[PDB]
Amino acid sequence: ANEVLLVVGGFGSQQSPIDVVEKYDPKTQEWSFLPSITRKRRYVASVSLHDRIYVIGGYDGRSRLSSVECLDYTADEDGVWYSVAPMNVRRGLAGATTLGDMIYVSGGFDGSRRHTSMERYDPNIDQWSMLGDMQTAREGAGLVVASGVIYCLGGYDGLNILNSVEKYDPHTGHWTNVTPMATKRSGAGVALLNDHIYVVGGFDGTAHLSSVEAYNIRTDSWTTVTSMTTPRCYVGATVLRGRLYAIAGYDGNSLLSSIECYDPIIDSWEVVTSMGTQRCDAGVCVLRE
Repeated sequence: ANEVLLVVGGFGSQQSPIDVVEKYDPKTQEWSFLPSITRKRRYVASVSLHDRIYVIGGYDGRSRLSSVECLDYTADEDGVWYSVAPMNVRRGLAGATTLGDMIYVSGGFDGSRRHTSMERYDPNIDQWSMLGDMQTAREGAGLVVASGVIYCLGGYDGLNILNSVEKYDPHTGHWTNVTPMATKRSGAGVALLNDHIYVVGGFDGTAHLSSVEAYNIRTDSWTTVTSMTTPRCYVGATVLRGRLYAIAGYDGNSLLSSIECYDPIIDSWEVVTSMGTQRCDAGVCVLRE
C-alpha cells in the first residue's frame, strides 16, 4: 500500500539537463537518490509499469530522444538502468501514461516538428506501435487515463498555447475533441483524482500559472480549483494516497525544489517537502511498494 514518488531528469539550476533520479517516501518524508540515468535528459517523461521505472525521450542538449530506458525498482543501491526498444519518433515534451500493461506516448517536439502521433509500448514483445494521430500537434501537453480513456490536454503547437483537450479511446482507436480548459496552458501537470482530471500550473503565453482546473469526466465540464502556493510551469503532477502532488517547476523567477500537495476535501495546497535538486521538465511517476 505504500506509494513512493519518483522524479527523473529535467532541467537543473546549473542551466543544464540532468540525469538525477530522486525518490520521495511519504512514510519517512525523506528523499533518496536512485542510480542516475545514463544520459542527461530534460523535457523528459516517465511512467511506472510492473515495478519498472521507464524514462521516455526528452532532450540531451543536442538531440531530442527516441531512446527509452528502464530501472527495476527492486534493485539495490548498485544499479542499473537498461535500455529497451526506442520509440519510432524522437519526442521532447511528450505526454506519457499507462493503460493496461502498455505505455502510451503522444505529441512532443523532435527538433523540427511538433507531433500529432501517439505510440504504444508493449513490454511483452519490446515493441512500439504507431497509433492514431491527434487533431492538433502538441508539445508540453499532459496525458492522463480516466476510466479506460486517454486525455491529452493543452500544450503548444509551435505558435499557439492550447486550451484544447482530446480524448482517445483504445476501443475505437480514434481521437475526438472534448470541452476545452478555461485557460490555455503549456507545461501544466496533469493527474486524475476521484472522478476529475486536475490540470495544474503551466504557461499561458503571458504568465506562469498557479491556477488549477478540474474536469468532471462524467459531465464534460470544467471548474476552477484553489490555486497552488506558487506559479509552476514545466511542473510534474501525480497522485500519492488520494492527494494531488505538484512537483518542482519554474515559478517565473527560479527553478523549484519544492513539492506541494492538494486535498479536495479541505481544499488546500501546501508545500510538504523539497528535493535536493531544483528542476523543471522532470518526468514523474508513482510506484507502489
